[PDB]
Amino acid sequence: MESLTLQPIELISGEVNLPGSKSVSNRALLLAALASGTTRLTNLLDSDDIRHMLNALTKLGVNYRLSADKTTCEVEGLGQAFHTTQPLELFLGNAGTAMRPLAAALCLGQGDYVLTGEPRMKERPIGHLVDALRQAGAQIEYLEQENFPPLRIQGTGLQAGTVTIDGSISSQFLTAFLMSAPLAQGKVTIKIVGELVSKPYIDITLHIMEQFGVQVINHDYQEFVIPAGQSYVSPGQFLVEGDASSASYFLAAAAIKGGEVKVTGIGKNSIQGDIQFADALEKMGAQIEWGDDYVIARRGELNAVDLDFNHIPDAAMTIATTALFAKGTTAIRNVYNWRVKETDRLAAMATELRKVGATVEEGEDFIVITPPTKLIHAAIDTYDDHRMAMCFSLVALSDTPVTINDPKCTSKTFPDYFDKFAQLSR
Ligand SMILES: O=C(O)C1=C[C@@H](OP(=O)(O)O)[C@@H](O)[C@H](O)C1
Ligand SMILES: O=C(O)C[NH2+]CP(=O)(O)O
Ligand SMILES: [Cl-]
Ligand SMILES: [Cl-]
Ligand SMILES: [Cl-]
Ligand SMILES: [Cl-]
Ligand SMILES: [Mg+2]
Ligand SMILES: [Mg+2]
Ligand SMILES: [Mg+2]
Repeated sequence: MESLTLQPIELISGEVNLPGSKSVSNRALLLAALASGTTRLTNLLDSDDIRHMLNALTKLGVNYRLSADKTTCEVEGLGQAFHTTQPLELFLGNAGTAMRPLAAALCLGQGDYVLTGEPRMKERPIGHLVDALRQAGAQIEYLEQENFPPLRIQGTGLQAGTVTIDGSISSQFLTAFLMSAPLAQGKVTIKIVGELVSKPYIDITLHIMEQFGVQVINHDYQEFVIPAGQSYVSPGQFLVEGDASSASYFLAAAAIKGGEVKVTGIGKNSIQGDIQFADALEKMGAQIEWGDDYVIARRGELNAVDLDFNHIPDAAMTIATTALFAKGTTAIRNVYNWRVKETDRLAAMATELRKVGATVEEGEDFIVITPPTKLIHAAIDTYDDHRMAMCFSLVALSDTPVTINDPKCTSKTFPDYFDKFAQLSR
């Protein structure tokens, strides 16, 4: 076990050039592999989740070149589904954006695969996706527990026709099926049976699919039609947006202890839903300036809010620790799927927030946070969850230190987090 103790930080100010978006990166890499032509990606994220995708693509026979700095990557598209001739084991860490999309895509071609990862990934649901894939003819075996990885998949092709996807636990099941659908044997219709959470991530998927030359008919997020005969064609150059979830910590830091912070790589017209974290901060009293390729947060005040955060579940965690600095009791609602992510985040957040002095109601799908007058120095457990480390770093914006256990867990999406935070810490 390792730990990092951050002494109290008296002022936050500066600028951060954001790491690339994890969500965008993994979608673009998979579509680049399937597409015709070479995709020239820039601002790609270097993090564990991307590394696992890259490693899978290597095993799957994709030729690519990654720059020394790991942000520039040229991917030679296969122009078809994967075709492999020896059984492969794909270790996918705890990367949902690799596991879910690859579970679908590997059904399209020819080969034999075991999709696995870290212990926690074996405890994250995938049954809703498998059920839909099987409707379209897939051959998928649960190797351990029913409805969970690890999976054994044999390539079969996916049939034309109508399938049903439950959207209530993860949007990633729909994302995964959408991405594979153009390579099915004909027109695909996806009917949603179990209302959709994390809706903005579907918007990301559709947007990037269009960049790669594929049209999808979205009938009010309840039915999606993917017309027949389409193929992915590389857009050529592809710029990955900066990560809006990663930005949340620095915008919040300014809201708490600024000063002002400018983050670059996201702006008013970015596709990522998590830019909407800035709208929530603004409701708390931060001053927000929107640019085209930047967002600025400036200290104003911090008042508690009571909002539905289903649209921004990842950045919503940042509100939980920001709430420690707000006037009044904050409620973060409609975030059930916190429970099925890197850890059970509702349980973890409740435990750790109480350790720094907050009083907390942990609801089934919500959390209510009453800040302490005086923050307590605690050794925060991070649960193999990058965001627990990043959210709790903000505690040091008080007059009190915070100790972060296993600080390297930030590597899932943001290996250089602490250095960027330090840059701002005056
Ligand atoms: O599709 C995506 O890129 C993501 C979807 C979200 O998952 P859910 O749809 O399960 O909320 C989010 O938590 C994850 O970090 C990224
Ligand atoms: O990044 C996050 O906060 C949640 N990730 C879930 P995954 O991307 O592993 O499905
Ligand atoms: Cl920087
Ligand atoms: Cl309590
Ligand atoms: Cl409780
Ligand atoms: Cl402690
Ligand atoms: Mg289990
Ligand atoms: Mg109809
Ligand atoms: Mg205990």
